[PDB]
Amino acid sequence: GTVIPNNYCDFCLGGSNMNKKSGRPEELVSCADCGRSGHPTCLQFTLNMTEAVKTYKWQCIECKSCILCGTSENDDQLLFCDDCDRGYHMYCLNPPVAEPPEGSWSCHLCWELLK
Amino acid sequence: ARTKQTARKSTGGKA
Ligand SMILES: [Zn+2]
Ligand SMILES: [Zn+2]
Ligand SMILES: [Zn+2]
Ligand SMILES: [Zn+2]
Repeated sequence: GTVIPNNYCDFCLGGSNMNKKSGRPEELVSCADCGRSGHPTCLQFTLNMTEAVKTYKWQCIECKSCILCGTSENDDQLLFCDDCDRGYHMYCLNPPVAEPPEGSWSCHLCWELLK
Repeated sequence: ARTKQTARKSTGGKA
């Protein structure tokens, strides 16, 4: 479509040449659907998550849709993987899940790839 | 674990 990645971070307003929160250059990651951008550290991503989100069509929090069913319904039930940031409805998982776990939860794609 | 809802609430600095 008409998507162009924004050249500034939604959080600190810096470009890739200078994260204004850290005072260091830092690449931006940009939502595949709406083009909003953020520095990974401004998005509070780990370094491994930073690498992961650059390998697929990452979506920002607002655009995130479930990998399994494709909808953006039920924000309260859309888990974000703590290794790759993909979204999965707890009711789209099998076995479905009743409550967000405590501490990290990671998706089946990451379980297949990393373990 | 994070959901969209909890992630929204903990990332308030997002434009
Ligand atoms: Zn930033
Ligand atoms: Zn987006
Ligand atoms: Zn779903
Ligand atoms: Zn994952």
